[PDB]
Amino acid sequence: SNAMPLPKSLKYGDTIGIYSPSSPVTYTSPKRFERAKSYLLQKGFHILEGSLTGRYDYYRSGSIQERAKELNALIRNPNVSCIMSTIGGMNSNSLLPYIDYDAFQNNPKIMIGYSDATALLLGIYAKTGIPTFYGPALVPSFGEFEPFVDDTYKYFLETLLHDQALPYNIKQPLFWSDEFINWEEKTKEKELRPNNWISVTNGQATGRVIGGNLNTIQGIWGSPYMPCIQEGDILFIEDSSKDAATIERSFSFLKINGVFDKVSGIILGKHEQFDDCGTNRKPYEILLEVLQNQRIPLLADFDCCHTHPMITMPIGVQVKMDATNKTIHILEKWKI
Amino acid sequence: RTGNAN
Ligand SMILES: *P(=O)(O)OC[C@H]1O[C@@H](n2cnc3c(N)ncnc32)[C@H](O)[C@@H]1O
Repeated sequence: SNAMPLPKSLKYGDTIGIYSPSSPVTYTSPKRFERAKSYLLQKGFHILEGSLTGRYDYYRSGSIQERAKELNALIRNPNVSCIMSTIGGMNSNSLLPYIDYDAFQNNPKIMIGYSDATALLLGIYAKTGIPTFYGPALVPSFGEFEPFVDDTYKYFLETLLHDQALPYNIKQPLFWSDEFINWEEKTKEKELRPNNWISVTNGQATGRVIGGNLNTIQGIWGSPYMPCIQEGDILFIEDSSKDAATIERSFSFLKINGVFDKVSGIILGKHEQFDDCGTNRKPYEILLEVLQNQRIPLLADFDCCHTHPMITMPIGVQVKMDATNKTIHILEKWKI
Repeated sequence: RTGNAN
């Protein structure tokens, strides 16, 4: 395709602005927050704390208007190169009518986070056409103890800072964990589980990748902030810390919306701490029941979700997915 | 967590 507007690559010493569009994690998990900031500061970045850092409004950081103001102040700040959520929650979608999309279009930046921040990552892409990034949120991702935080950091640098020739191969992490330990304080080493991706349904697909957190997508679906899924797109979806009933609802939501009639392939993230409700079924097995007799190439257990470590994934750019050989390549520039 | 958060 034609060259398009893109954000500048991250550079050492750049300022990362952090904001809390939903849960007040900088108040409720202060140790992991302080550790995450120090991790990135020690690497040589600067952190600009958004205006709701340290504030507390129970389930949220502040009112809808306060949270929009926090994010817009970073969007409008020409000294900020990367805007990163501290954590998700449920309520990022409340901000969407109030975000300064024109200011973002005037001065594009790296927009990164995951889970509930999907509402904003997809909303910005929908309104501006600028690719956004499914990737680290400050406290869950960079507050992680060694060793996994170093793998997450490596992928973050490789995708956002290093120059990359195209096609850009996304390598499989060698080890993973989803253990529900070591949140504020470390009590033992997480298991270094040997890692694999899964070839659920063979084949290849090339298309624009669209998606993120599927639970969160249901809170923006149908609105101006949800990019239209187009014939040939690759669907990227993940859920984390849910159960079989919840993800069957979300998979059937996609099915009855015709999404599976359009997409050329599906990338499914790992499912942290999945509750199979006694069925012993895997998330991809429930998805495949929803798919019925429709064959779609499908690569599962992709490391772009709440499990550690986390890949940084551009959204809104052409990708090739090979479910038979379990490869993912990015085919279009996502940064200058 | 007791929550339904993402
Ligand atoms: P959302 O963006 O809220 O959560 C994303 C992942 O962060 C981890 N997480 C959030 N909050 C906690 C607490 N309080 N304890 C342990 N882990 C937490 C999970 O990995 C979430 O899926």
